[PDB]
Parts: sequence; structure tokens; C-alpha cells
Amino acid sequence: AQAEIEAERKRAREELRKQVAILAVAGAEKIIERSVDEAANSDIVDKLVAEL
Amino acid sequence: AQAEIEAERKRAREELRKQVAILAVAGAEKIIERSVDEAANSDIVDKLVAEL
Amino acid sequence: QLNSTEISELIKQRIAQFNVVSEAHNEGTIVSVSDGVIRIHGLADAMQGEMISLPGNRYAIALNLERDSVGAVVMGPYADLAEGMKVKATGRILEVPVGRGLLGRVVNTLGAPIDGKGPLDHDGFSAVEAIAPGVIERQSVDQPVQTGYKAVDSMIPIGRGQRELIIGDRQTGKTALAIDAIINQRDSGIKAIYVAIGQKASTISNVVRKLEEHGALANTIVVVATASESAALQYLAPYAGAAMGEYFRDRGEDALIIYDDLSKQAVAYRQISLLLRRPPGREAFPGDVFYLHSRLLERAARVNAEYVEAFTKGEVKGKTGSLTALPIIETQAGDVSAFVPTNVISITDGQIFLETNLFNAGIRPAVNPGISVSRVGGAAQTKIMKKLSGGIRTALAQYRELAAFSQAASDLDDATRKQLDHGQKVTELLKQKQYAPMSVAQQSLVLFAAERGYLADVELSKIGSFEAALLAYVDRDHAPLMQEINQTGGYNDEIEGKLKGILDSFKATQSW
Amino acid sequence: EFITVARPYAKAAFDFAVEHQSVERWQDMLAFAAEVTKNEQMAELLSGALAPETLAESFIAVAGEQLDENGQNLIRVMAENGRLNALPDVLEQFIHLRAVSEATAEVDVISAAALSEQQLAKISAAMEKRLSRKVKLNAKIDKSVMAGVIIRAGDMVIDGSVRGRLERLADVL
Amino acid sequence: MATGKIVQVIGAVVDVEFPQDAVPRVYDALEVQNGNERLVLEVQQQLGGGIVRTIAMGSSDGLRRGLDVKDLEHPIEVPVGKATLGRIMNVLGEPVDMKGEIGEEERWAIHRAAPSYEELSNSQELLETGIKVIDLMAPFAKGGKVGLFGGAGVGKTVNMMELIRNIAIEHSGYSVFAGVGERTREGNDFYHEMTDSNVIDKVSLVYGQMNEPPGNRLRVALTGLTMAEKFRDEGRDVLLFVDNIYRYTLAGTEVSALLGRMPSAVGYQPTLAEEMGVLQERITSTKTGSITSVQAVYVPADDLTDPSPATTFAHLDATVVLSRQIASLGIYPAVDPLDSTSRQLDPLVVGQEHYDTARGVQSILQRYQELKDIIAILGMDELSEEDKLVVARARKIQRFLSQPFFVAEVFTGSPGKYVSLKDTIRGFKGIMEGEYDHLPEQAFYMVGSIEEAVEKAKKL
Amino acid sequence: TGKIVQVIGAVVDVEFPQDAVPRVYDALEVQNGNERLVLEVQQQLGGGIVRTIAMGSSDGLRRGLDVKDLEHPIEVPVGKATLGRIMNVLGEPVDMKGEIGEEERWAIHRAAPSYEELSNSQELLETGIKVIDLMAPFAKGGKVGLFGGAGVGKTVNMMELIRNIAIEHSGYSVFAGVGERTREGNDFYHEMTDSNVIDKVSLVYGQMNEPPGNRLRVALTGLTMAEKFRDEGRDVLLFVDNIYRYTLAGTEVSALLGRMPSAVGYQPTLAEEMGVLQERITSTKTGSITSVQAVYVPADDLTDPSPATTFAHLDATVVLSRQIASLGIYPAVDPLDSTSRQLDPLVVGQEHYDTARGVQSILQRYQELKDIIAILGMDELSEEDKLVVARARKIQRFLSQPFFVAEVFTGSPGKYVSLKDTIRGFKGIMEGEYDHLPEQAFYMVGSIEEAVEKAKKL
Amino acid sequence: QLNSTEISELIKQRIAQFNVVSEAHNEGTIVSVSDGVIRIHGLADAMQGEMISLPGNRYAIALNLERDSVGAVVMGPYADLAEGMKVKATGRILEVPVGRGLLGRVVNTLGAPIDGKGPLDHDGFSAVEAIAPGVIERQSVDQPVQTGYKAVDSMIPIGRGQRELIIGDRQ
Ligand SMILES: Nc1ncnc2c1ncn2[C@@H]1O[C@H](COP(=O)(O)OP(=O)(O)OP(=O)(O)O)[C@@H](O)[C@H]1O
Ligand SMILES: Nc1ncnc2c1ncn2[C@@H]1O[C@H](COP(=O)(O)OP(=O)(O)OP(=O)(O)O)[C@@H](O)[C@H]1O
Ligand SMILES: Nc1ncnc2c1ncn2[C@@H]1O[C@H](COP(=O)(O)OP(=O)(O)O)[C@@H](O)[C@H]1O
Ligand SMILES: [Mg+2]
Ligand SMILES: [Mg+2]
Repeated sequence: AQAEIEAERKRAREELRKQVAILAVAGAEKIIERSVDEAANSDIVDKLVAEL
Repeated sequence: AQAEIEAERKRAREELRKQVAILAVAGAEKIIERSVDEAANSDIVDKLVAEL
Repeated sequence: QLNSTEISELIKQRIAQFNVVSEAHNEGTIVSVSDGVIRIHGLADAMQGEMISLPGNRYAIALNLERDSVGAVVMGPYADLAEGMKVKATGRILEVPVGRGLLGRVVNTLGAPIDGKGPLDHDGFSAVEAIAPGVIERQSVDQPVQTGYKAVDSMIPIGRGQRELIIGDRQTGKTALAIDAIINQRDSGIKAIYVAIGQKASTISNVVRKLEEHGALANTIVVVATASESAALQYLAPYAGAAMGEYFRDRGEDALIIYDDLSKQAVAYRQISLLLRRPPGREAFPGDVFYLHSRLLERAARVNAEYVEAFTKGEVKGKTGSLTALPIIETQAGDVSAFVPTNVISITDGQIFLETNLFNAGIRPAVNPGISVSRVGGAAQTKIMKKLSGGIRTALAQYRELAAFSQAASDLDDATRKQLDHGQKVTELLKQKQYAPMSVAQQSLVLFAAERGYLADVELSKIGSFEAALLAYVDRDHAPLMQEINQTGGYNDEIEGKLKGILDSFKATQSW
Repeated sequence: EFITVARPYAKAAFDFAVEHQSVERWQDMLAFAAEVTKNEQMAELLSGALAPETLAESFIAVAGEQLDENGQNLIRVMAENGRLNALPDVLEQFIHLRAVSEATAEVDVISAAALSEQQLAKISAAMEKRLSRKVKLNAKIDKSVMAGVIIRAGDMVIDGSVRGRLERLADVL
Repeated sequence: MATGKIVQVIGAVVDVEFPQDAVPRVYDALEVQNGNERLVLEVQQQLGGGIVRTIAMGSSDGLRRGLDVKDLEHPIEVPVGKATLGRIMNVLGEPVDMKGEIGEEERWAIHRAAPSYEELSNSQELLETGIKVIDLMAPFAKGGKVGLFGGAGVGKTVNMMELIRNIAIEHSGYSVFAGVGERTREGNDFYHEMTDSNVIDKVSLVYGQMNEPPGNRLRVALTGLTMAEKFRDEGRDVLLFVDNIYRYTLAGTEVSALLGRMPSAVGYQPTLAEEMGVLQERITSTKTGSITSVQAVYVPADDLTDPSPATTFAHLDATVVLSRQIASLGIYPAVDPLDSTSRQLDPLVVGQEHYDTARGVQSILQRYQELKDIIAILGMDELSEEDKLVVARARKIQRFLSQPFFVAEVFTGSPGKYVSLKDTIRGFKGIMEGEYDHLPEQAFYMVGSIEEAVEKAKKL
Repeated sequence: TGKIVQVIGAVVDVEFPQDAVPRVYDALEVQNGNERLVLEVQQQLGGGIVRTIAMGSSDGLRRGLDVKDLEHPIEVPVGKATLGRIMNVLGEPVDMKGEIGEEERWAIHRAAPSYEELSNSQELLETGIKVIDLMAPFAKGGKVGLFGGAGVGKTVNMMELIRNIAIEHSGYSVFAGVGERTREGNDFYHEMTDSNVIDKVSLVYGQMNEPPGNRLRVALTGLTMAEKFRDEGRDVLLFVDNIYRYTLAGTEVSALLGRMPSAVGYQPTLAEEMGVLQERITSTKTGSITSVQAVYVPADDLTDPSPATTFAHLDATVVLSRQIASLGIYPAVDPLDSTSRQLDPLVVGQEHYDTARGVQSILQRYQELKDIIAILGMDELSEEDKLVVARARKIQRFLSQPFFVAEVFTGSPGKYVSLKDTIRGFKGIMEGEYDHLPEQAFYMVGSIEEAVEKAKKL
Repeated sequence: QLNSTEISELIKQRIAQFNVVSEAHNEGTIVSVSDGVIRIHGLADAMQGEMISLPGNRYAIALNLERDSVGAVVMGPYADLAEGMKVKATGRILEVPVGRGLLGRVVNTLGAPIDGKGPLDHDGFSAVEAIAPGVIERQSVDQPVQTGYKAVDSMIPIGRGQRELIIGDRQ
């Protein structure tokens, strides 16, 4: 019986962890789309062509 | 034992609501070299907070 | 204690681990799709056996490098794909995670976890396609693998590093015998691996639940490919399972691996090959079907300490590792002379043949002597087991043949009568319950009682009672000898005298 | 699809064109041949089971302003083997072989924002470091990248888009 | 707007050319206007040049090269849920009865993924059918597969109707019936026999009639399966009847042959085991509900080694055998207690009392068969008192295996009976161990519980 | 100077300039990461394309790798320096000892000796096993083949032959491990080294885990070495672990080479592939090769084309059967199918021939009585048919024999039976002079003495 | 979709001049070598069943005449041959030495002595492939061929001009 309950603890931990992961990338998506309509694009592409 | 997880399920998801906002902002600036001043981003992370 | 803060810290750590700078990659396009087979245009830098990443998290294996295209197979549901999707090339040859942190997990053939436990911890990757250690690197097998059952430890002994095929018809106890072998290694320091190819899913969950119920699960890795999943996944399932077992072998440890149905893997290779139009041979399998089971099973081996030292760069000295394999083959109507059963009989170190006529007669486990053999020899067995077992195998085979002719006519000459009585009592003594393993001390007492004649004056209907009472008697009073025989399997005249006294006193003094 | 049967004709025609140096003229000849193959009335004829000689000479009568000695004789060989539909692919592979021989490459630059001329200049210089060939940049504008630049040198691709960085991060977790 | 064009028409196989960026996916559904009727095509292979090869779900006659093909971005979708109970449908979820348009609260795609591991029930429950022979001798796992090895003329359909009735009344489940490769005559009068027995309101019908092209017959099984999946997701325990699994295997063989894939084994398709696994692994017990299945099996050439039986037997849990001989005795249902078996009969899942009782009645009936041969050759005078006791109890056991169905009232006139498992166990326990030796064997016949047997005896 | 242009399984296609294309069976070489890979040329296709079999792992090959053209065949170390050592298909040392100090190397592709060069001998070479010598006598310088399905004893029988033949043989020997278990070879090597006989045996190993090219060409390599020791004028013993695998490797490669299948999916050139190897393992006027070849038969089918064409290439053929092994009778030789070219009155004498034919006649009659015995049982036989059955059963049991290499299984001591003893025993059993002993007395006894002695022990 | 020995330098030759000159129809070039079968390009005048001469002293038999290809089988060790070798068609069908002097000799199928007893003393050459005598050129068989085995000579007579099958299993 103890082994069974330990497995449940692991399952709950992972379930909640998955929710936070996907919501985190969704939030980064929403932050970025609104905030990038600038010459910040030039910053990124300059570093890319320097690395290229 | 299962019932005890239910109380924590809600308790912990409430903590992760507020931690999600921090994580999303940090990930956005990991993607983009330039930081964000959050002028129009509070409402964004509040919607994230509301969903979890 | 479930703790939110530690999860948040881990997510932040993943953000820190991510590197934003990109890397140049060779790219290609899907051109055609059918039955899990793919034809790709591009990928000038690809190599045969490479892993190609498709849209989503799915992957494909490059099989043919044609002049102007690549032939590949999808490792999952292929129906969601369409011509023109971009595919990137990971130079990684087909690989899967390995490490001792895998014990107690249920895992897909691609290394992804199938249980709800979470992400997986591994000690790097090992390649799925590899060539086994050569002739000079091998070592003779010299240590036992004590499974629970009386029959296969006494008549068909298995040594660490041996390959032994469990063969029989459907619903004959193959699965039960294999997992009871796993369960008895729970305390023997041998790591276990179970590879399920093509089984119905409910079965697999029930098997894992029974492994947990006896506490063996913490010592096992379980690899799953259900009957619902694409044929390529099934075909590659045993090779992934083999790749994990080699980790323990090369570090000087001992491991045991079960392949739940190699016949179903052979069917999978039929489907992939015939879908690639390769001309068939006998029973419609390709001639490559010998090479398939050959290179898979030949990885199971015992390696000498010089190989272990050279492999581990000298971090382990003087130890010798091994991988023990118990493949399972389902055969139609008990025909041992069909193609694939004959191929695997030509590869293993012996076979354990389970007969449906014995099983239906209630003689379980239904091991058939004469057909079952262990070609490794008695070198696997301990001293007391080797001395007490002796000719019991051939005596049983001869008893069965004599029963065959005795059914036909009446010719009883008093030595035939006693031979028949002895054989019938021995067969009644060999049967055993499911999930009921018994230690070498108990087995040696049983064999001693059988062959030193003590079962004289004992009824056949009393044989099971006689054993239950005897093992309780020896558990109660002469326990220290049991501890001694279980520690060192030593057969001396001192120990024979003690056993003789125990059986004399039990037969004279006790009841059953 | 004629990708695999086009190679011998493309290679042989290119070698012959090189020996007589009129590579550009050969490319014109093949372009004309590829466009007649797309015609509605010809694409019906090319699918019919006429004997190669009659079919070829109808095509040759239609194929004015080609060289009798060499180009129209390439037509004869392709007619014999029943491969005139390979011309739209032989043309592309001839152009590829020419690009290889002339040590010159064509690459695509893709971004959500129309690129400034200085960005394109530095891209061309860097690519000519990475690639021995001189580079002709092609500008494509697509909101998909959301930001950054996607470098597409045919099969060789360097991804510099924010969206790519994001959907790469999503699988790390 | 339609965007594809037909390139070839060769029998049931039809090839279609779409624009290079829009090539429809595998098992997507497409529609064309074949004259003044729409015809549904199912995509099978994505060939080069933007051409997909399809199979016509209907007669492919009258198709021209160059028709316009319309791209539905989903597989074939069918209606699901309570609105489908009592209706009859074809492959496409269209009503083939004349009762008109269906309610269509929801429409679902037949091609679906299977239940995954963490969704499977962490338990191994039994289903109480209420029929004495089945619950005693061949118990069903909840969510298991059961094989019906009998030819028509011995009561297959009345058994099926009795299970439908009992699972609807004595539980809260519904049933789905999939008539794969069924003669039209049978479909007609199976429909009549269910409507005149009041079970029709508790079962859904999909018929693939044999006059349909091979593509139709093959996907008929999947349609019934997805309707059962809807009833499972609602939280019920559901029964799915497959009218012949062998016909599904053969439809797969025919389609694979038409597409030109290389044959395997005894001429079957190369994908035989995969296609069977795709069907059978969806029928399981989940954590919300379950689908139990009863499947009629035909064995080619009476050969149990042939790949179709050999593949099917990998999935069956229980096995019910119907006997012409038992039926001739007047015993109904005509289940054979010695050849019917279930891999649920172990103490570890079914318990020691039930196991020892089933083993006991099996032993008694087998010994009775041998003694009946002895009686045939040498008369009853050879039997000892022990032998006569065995024969008497065997006759009482055999009588006690009969049962009156709520569906059979039309013939017997006796009210139907549902017998709980405990009552069956107690009855055979008592008869085996010599109780009720004092009342005659005809008190046990067609009565019901053992209490009802003794109360029948008192004035018999 | 060449480029890889297609990669199909174990088969690799390489493009070369038109003036530089390799010959057939030339050896090419490729860098496969940090490994070296050898490719053997099989076919010349049009346009400088050449198609090859990888003598190693095909994994990790890209297209476009540079291939180097070594302008000679696969050549292997040869002669007295190759003795007591274990080697790769490519002639590389696989034991951990140092370099092989060879003075000479030979190409593995060679022409067979001329009809004018051949030699014949009637000299009986006694082998301890009772059944083989009486039923199928084998002469020095000839070919012997052990036919059997999976797990019927054709490896163990060969180990008994190795033990017994090495008693009266003084010269060198070669062993070719072709597509078999690595463990059998490892065990063999340590038995040889622990008995100090290794100094006279040369070993080549191509076992069943290696890719098809290795298993295909390993056999030819072993023949190259055996032919060296023959051509030095010696007499040589050549043991082949499994010749079936050699044909099967060709099957595995055949369809990838672009060839239509023949008969039961086999390569169309099967008979020539078998013949071209078999005709050069032969004796000559300068020296003689004596060879034992294990012949696996698939699915116990002795009519399968590969075993069927193997039968014609052998002098003595011993056919093992699973039905006899299942009865406990080992060595499980079938006397009604095992045969030899040497069983002639002139070669073995009239007693040696008459005893063997009596044994066969009695056993053959035993077979014809089995159907009536099966249906009706023995009591409906004629009164001398019962006697035939009794003597046939005794003969069947006396064919069994304990082996010195089977002590690890039986536990019983092993036995060696000379010719002037076994024909005496069988002649006496046939004439009924030992008919009074019971059947069990003849099981696993060496000589007639041990049978009557065992009958005294019941 | 497949190639048919249309390859780069041959196509370039035809590009330079489509109606390539007559040259000699007598000769051609090997384009493929495998398993004892060679494909030859050219040989416009090669007859079906004709001997083709190869470098060294070796021959092949033209068995397939196809559209700009000849398939030929090599009558000896083939593995020494190579792509690009020239070959010339003879005018000859396969013929073999024949005569009374062959009695007591052992010969290969080309009639070359293989016993080592020296050269033959044949009586000219005869075609290997020839037509049988017609219906009107036969005569009934009536003379015996004495085998010497009682069973055969009694129950299964063999006469001069008979064709008697001997059939059975191995050994
Ligand atoms: N020792 C035993 N005593 C009694 N019954 C046993 C014993 N071992 C196994 N069984 C029974 O054998 C039956 C089938 O077992 P198992 O699943 O191992 O068989 P199998 O031949 O491997 O089956 P399958 O081919 O379906 O995988 C079960 O009912 C189980 O209870
Ligand atoms: N003389 C013998 N007495 C008893 N058993 C024997 C004897 N000879 C062979 N066997 C049995 O045969 C088994 C396998 O022997 P062996 O390796 O020679 O067989 P095989 O037919 O060559 O098999 P494979 O092709 O798999 O290598 C032995 O382990 C043993 O059980
Ligand atoms: N429970 C039952 N009661 C009365 N008759 C039955 C019963 N079961 C079967 N029968 C008889 O068997 C015959 C065939 O029954 P039917 O339901 O048509 O069989 P199937 O379903 O196999 O075609 C009928 O005469 C029917 O009366
Ligand atoms: Mg199993
Ligand atoms: Mg062996």
C-alpha cells in the first residue's frame, strides 16, 4: 500500500509541472508578440549576421 | 491519502499561479536580448495568473 | 512533501539551460507517405540509421539512401503527415537513454516515459544498433540464475550470461514463468528487464501491477510497445531493450532480460519488409529474419574482466559482467519444426518447452523433458543441486515413454511397477503454484527426499502435504542448516548426514 | 516525376555545351523546349502512342529557332526513349549544373520585416565567407518569423527567427 | 470550393490530383458528385506529384477523369450518442431505415486513437451476464473480448438479444451492433426480431451488407466501435457485438490486394496483426467506463492454425461454444460446458469458491461422458453406487444449466429469469455435494434459482 | 578517388572515373567516422558505377564519402605463422596477441585444382563413434557432411570427431567459424589451449553477429589457409562450423544486388555459389585436405534446395534426426539415410558390408511394421515379425554411445569402440546370439561386453 | 521510372552526331559485368545464338538481342573482364571437335582435352545446336541394347534408338 501512495505523489507533481511549463511558454509568446514591433529586430539580426 | 492530495492540489496551483508570471517574463527575455519594461504586459500576465 | 517552490526553481533552471543561439542544419522534404513508410527528398548529409525529426515530436529512421531520395519509417502514428512538410536531420544515429536511474520506470521504445511519473533521468545515451563483443572478449558462464520454479532450476539450469528460449503454445504459462523468474531475482542482486512486444495493453498493466505487488518492480525496467502501435516501434522494441541491458553488462554487473514475444517482432519485420517490397522466402519471412534475431540475442553475453577494465577505463577491476536472456516464442499447435521457432532454437543455449497436454492435465509448470535442454551444462548449477539432480531429467523422459507403452499392453515385471510409482511421485512432486518461489535449501531437501527413497510408504494424494509439512518442519527446528545451504551451496558428507537425520526423523516422527 | 531520369541528359548536354562554350545559348534552347512541352495541344500529343520518328518530327517542326546539328538531336534522343516530358526537369538540372560550374549560388532571405540594404550587404559578405560561391540574395517577406531572419541556402538552413527560438524552447521543458 | 481532380478510375481505386501545398492527409475524407449523388472517397496513399490514391465508399461507376474533388479536412464523421439508439445506419452514419433524419447532437470521426496506458482501469472487474452457464463456466472480464464459436441455427441471436436486454435493464448500459458482411435477409429479420421483443430501443445498428464494395465493409466495424466509445465516455458499461470478425479480416485482405501491397503468410495482407490490434485495443475498460465485446468467429477450413484464427485468439479472453447436440437435448442455451472456457477462471481473480465449483462441475460432466460411453456399450449394471451417484448428480447439473430468457417467453411462456452469480454458485455447490439428491432432476430444468427448483419439485 | 552514391542495407554503390573503375572482387576502403571499412566489389554497373558489399558495419555511412581503390583482392596471412591464432575475415588478428608474422599472403579468390591434379584413396580412417564407421566409413582426404536441423547435435558430434581423429593425426588443421555462436568458438579455443593442442590449429571466425559480407567471405578465407597447408605437401584437417550460413548470407545480399528471386526466395546463382567453393576444398597429387562440414537444414526440411544441393558434394553423409534425439538415443544418426561412398565389399571387406546391409534390412522392415503396430498393436503381428521387432529395437539401442564430450550432460564415462568390436557385436545381435538380454541393456554401452554386464545389473 | 544504359559519355557521343557513322557493325563494348552475364553496347550485326569473342581467348553466347543491347553469357572465368573492353562478333555458332579419335578421352564441353593425354586427333568440327532427323528419316527400333542387369533386360527392354529415363532420389 505504501508503494501505491508514493506513485500517486509522483503523478500529481508531474501533472502540475506540465501545466506550468506550457503556460510559461504561452506567456512568453504573448509578451514577445506585443513587445517586438520595433528596431529590436535590428538588434537580433545584427547579432545573427555577426554570428553567421 | 488521495483526499490529502486534493487539498494540496488547489493549495499548490495557487502558488504556481503567481510563480508563472515570473517565469514567463524571464523566458521572454531569455529569448530576446533586449529587456521589456512591462508597460502593457501586466494585463497579459494577469490573464496567465487567472488561468492556472 | 509536495512542494511548489522546488518545481518553480526547476523551471527557472530549464530556462537557464536553454541556449538561444541557433545552429545550421541540413533540411529535406517529405515526398510520399504510405503505411508508415516515408520517401524524403533532400538530406544530402544524412547517414543510414540516422534519426530524422518530423513536425511535432515524432521521429523517423533512414533505411535506404537512394540516389535522389531517402526511404524512412515513422516511429508513431504516420497518418497526420503530408507531402511537403520540412524534416530536419539530427546527425544522431538511432539512440536511447541508459542508466541505473531507469529502474522502476515504464518506457516507450524511443526512450520517452509512458507512466505518469514524469521526465526521465539517464546516464547519457547508448546506441540502439551495435555489434556485440567479440570471441576474445567473452567469458564462460559460471554462476546460477535461481528462478522460483523447481523444474527449471533442477532440470534446465540457467547461468548468468546464458540465452534460453521459453517456447510453447498460447495460454501455456510462458508469461507467468518469465515474470516469476524476474520476481525471484528481487533479492539476488541481478537487475531485471522486461520487454513487451505486441501484447494487449491491459495485460501489460496487470503485469506491472503484479511486479509491484511482490516488490520486484524497484529492480526492473519495463519497455512497452502495445499491439496498437506502429510496426516499426515493435520491430525496434527488443533492440532498445537490448541497448539498456548492455549498460549493466559493461560495468561488471549482472542483468536479466525477458523478450515477451520474438515471434511478434518477426511479424513486424515481415510487415515493414513486405511494405518495402523485399522478396519473401519460407513462410513469407525474409532471409534477413535469421540475422534479426541473431544480432539481437548475440548481445546477451558474459564478458571477461579484461574487457570490463578496458571498457570502464580501469574504474572497475577484476569483476565480470553478464546479460542473461530469456526469449519467448509462441508456436502453433506445439509444432517445434516451424521456421522461426527453428531459427531461435539455432541461436539460444537451449530451450524450455511447455506442453499443452501436460498443462491441461494440471501438471504445472508443464515442462517437457527430452525436448527441453540447457546446452550450457551443469556448470551453471551449484554443487548440492548438481549432485542431487543428476539423472532425474532422463529418468523422467524414460518414465513418460514407459507410460506410453504401458498404456498399450499389460507387461508388469515389478521393476516396471516401481519405476512407474517413482516417476508418478516425482511428477507430482515437481508441480508448483504461481508466484510461489522456493529457495535452494528447500529445493535440495525436496530432491533429497525424492531420490534417497523417503517417499516410499507415501501416497500420491499425500505428496503435496508431505512437502508442506517437511518444509515447515525444517523451517521450525533445523533452520541453521537452511541458512548454511542458502549461503554456500556446498554438498558434504556432513550436510548429507544432517539431511539424512532430518528426513529419517521427519518420516518416523511427523505426520502430513 | 522525372527527377531521376533527367540527370543523364542534363549532364551530357551541359558537357557538350561547355566544349563549345555556348552554355547560355543552350539554356535558351532548353527553355524553349520546356515551354512547348507545357502547351495544352502538345501535352495531349506527347501522351499519345505515336512512333518516335513521327512524333519527334512534329515537335521539331514546332521547335523553330533551335540548332539542327546539336539541340534538335538532343530532341531526337529523348524522343527515342519516350522522355520528352523530362524537359521541364532537364532544364532545372542544367541550370543547377551551370550554377555549380560558375561557382555562383542563389539563396533566400526571409523575415517579417522588409530588410534594410545594409543588412542584406552584410548577409551577402558573411554568406560568401561560408560559401565559396558568390551569392545572389532573394528577399521574401513573411510575418511567420515574427522577428529575426531566416537564412535558406537551399537544403542548408540557418534559422534566426524568434518563433523558432520559442518553439525550440518549448520542447526543452 | 473543390480543388482536386480525378486522374484515374480503376475499379474501386480512384486517383486524385491536388495542388502541391494542399495534399489531403491519410484517412481524410473527400467528396465528389458522381452524377446526381455524392460519393465519399477515403485517402489511402500520398503518391508523388500531388496525387492521392483513394477507395470509393460506393459504386465507382460513372466517374469521369477530371471531376472536381472537394477536400473535407477531417476523416469520415458519424453521429453519436443517445439519438442513435434504435436506428439503422450505413458506413457513413446515414440512416438506411425510413424513419428519417437523425438528431445529430454531435458527429465524431471513425478513425480515432486508442486508450493510453495511464487511462486503463487499475482493477480487473467481472461482468454479471445473468446467464447461468456463462457466469459459472466462462465468466466475462469487464472490458474483455468473447468469442462465439457456433453456426447459425442454434440460438446465436437469441443469446445476443438476451445479453442486450439484461445489460440494459439489470445494469444501465447500452449496446452497439455492427453487422459486418451480413446477408440482407438476415439484417431484415434480425431487425424484426428485435423490434418485436422490445430490445430495439436499447441498441444501435450499423449494417454492412455484402453487396457493398470492400471499402464499405471494412470501415463498418470502426463505425460501431466509435459509437461504443461515445457511450463509454458518458460513463456507462457498453456491449459491442461484431457479427463476424473474419469478415473484417477478409475485407482488409481485399483492400490490401486492390492497392497492390505484397501478400503475407497464407495470402493475407502484410498488416494483418496490426489491423486486428487497431480494432481490439480500443475495446477495453477505462477509468470512466468500459466496452465489453462479443464477437462471432469463423475458423477457415476448420483450421485453428490459420493466421486469421491465430491472430484473433491472441485477443480473446473468453470462448463460448454452441453445440448442435446439446440443442437436440432440449437444453437452451446450447452452450457446451466442456469446450467453453475463460482465462478469468483462476482463484487469483475469481476466488477459490468459484474456481473450485467450476472445476467440480467440469469434472463431474467429463466423468459422466465416460460413464455414458460405458453405459452405451454395457448397460447400467456395470455402475457401482459411486458411479450411479455421479451419474445422477451429473444429470441434475445438466438440467440446472438451462434457463428461461425474457426474450424466450414467446415460445416457453414461462417468465424470464436473471440469475445472480451467488445463486449459481450455491446451486452447483449444493448439487455437487449431495444436497437436493432427494428431489427429481426435472425440478431443475428451465426453472431458475435452486430455491425455485425445490419449489417447482413440491407439486411436480 | 571514388564517391559513395547509394547505400542499401549492407550493399554500397560507388562511382569512379571511367578510366579508373575497379575490377571485380577488388577491395575498396572507406573512413566511417573513426573506423576503417573494407568494401568488396561484386558487380560493375554502367558508367563507372560499381556495387559492393560492406565487410563491416554499414551504419554511419553518408553519401559522398571518398572511397580509396586498393588494387588487389582481399588477401590474408598464410602459412606456419597463422598457427595457433584467431583471425578476422580480412585476415586481421582477433586474439589480443600481437601481429601475425606472416611471410606470405594469398588472395581469397582462386581457381580450383585441375582434374589432372586430383587423387583418390581407399584408406579407411577410423573414427571412434560406432555408428559413423559401420554405416558410413570415411576415408582420409575425403569430404564428410553432418546434416541436421536446429539443436540435434551436429556441433557436438564434430567435437567428438576432433577428439578421436586427433589421436592418429599428426599434422596441422584449420577451423572456420562461419555464422555460428561466439560462445561455441570461445569454449573451443579455451579447450584447445588448456590441452596444449592449440599449437597445431589455425582458426578463422566470422560468427553470426557480423554483417552479411563478413559471413559471406569468411569461408573463402579459411579455404585459402587450408590450401596453403595442402600445397606445402602436408595433410590438413579442415572443419567448417556451418556451411548453410554461407548460402544464406548470399540470400540476404541477393535481392539488394538487383536479382530476381528463384525457387523458395533463394538467389538464382545458388548452385554455382555452392559449387565454386566446394570444388577447391579437395585433395591433389601434392597434398590432401580432409574436411568435416556441418550442414544446417531449415525447418527440418531435407528437401530444401540448399541441403539438397549440398548432398551431391560429399563422400560420407551422416543424417541426424530430431525424432531419434527425442527418444534419448544419442548420437542421433538415422541409419536408413546415412551413407558413404566407401561402404563397398572391396573397400571394407565382405563382413563389414554384410553386417551393415543386415542392419539396414532389419531396420527397414521395422519401419514397415509401424503402421500396423500403430493401429492394432503388437499382438496381431506374425510370430517372427515379433522377433524382427525385438531385434530391431535392440539394434536401435546399441547404436547409442556415451561420448567423452557428453560427460558434461550425461555424467556417464565416455567410450571408444574399435572396428573389430562393433561389427562383432552387431553380427552377434543379428544372428540372435545376444537376443536374450533386455532392450535397456544396450542403451549407452560401449561394447557387447558392457551390455551383458549391464544386464547382470538389470 | 528507370534508366536503360543511357549514360553520360554515350549520350554526349550521340549529341555530337545523332546518325553516328556505320563504322563497323562487327564490334562493340562491354558496359556491365556481373555473375557471368555481360551487357554489350553495339554489335548491330550480332545474330541470335552467335559466338562473341572476348579479350584473351574467351567467348560469350548472344542470348538476348534487345533495343541497343546484347545480353551474353560468358563461357569461362568472367571475373577478369571489365567495362569498356572491346568485343568482336564472329560469324560462328558454337562448334565442337568430333570424331573417332575422341574415344578413350576426357574432354570439357568445348572439347578441350582435360585428362592430360595430349592433343586430340578429331575428324573435324560439328555444330553444338542442330536439328533432329525428320519423321520420314527414322526407322523403327528393333535391335536390343543389352544392359546386363536381369531386371532391366527382362522387364524394361531398351532398344537401339530408345530414350529411357533413369529416375530416383539421391544415392
Ligand atoms: N504454476 C501455475 N499453476 C497454475 N496455473 C498457472 C501456473 N502458472 C501459470 N498458470 C496459469 O496459466 C494461465 C496463462 O498464463 P500465462 O499468461 O503466463 O500464459 P502464456 O502461455 O504466456 O499466455 P499468452 O500466450 O496469452 O501470453 C493463467 O490462467 C495462469 O493462472
Ligand atoms: N552424445 C550426446 N549425448 C547427449 N546429448 C547430446 C549428445 N550430442 C548432442 N547432444 C545434445 O545436443 C545439444 C546441442 O548440441 P550441438 O551444438 O552439437 O547441436 P546442433 O544441432 O549442432 O545445434 P546448433 O545448430 O544450434 O549449434 C547438446 O547441448 C546436448 O543436449
Ligand atoms: N431459448 C430458446 N428457447 C426456445 N427455442 C430456442 C431457444 N434457443 C434456440 N431455440 C431454437 O433454435 C432454433 C433456431 O434459433 P435461432 O435464434 O434462429 O438461432 P440462430 O440465432 O443461431 O440463427 C429455433 O427453432 C429456436 O426456437
Ligand atoms: Mg504472454
Ligand atoms: Mg552447436
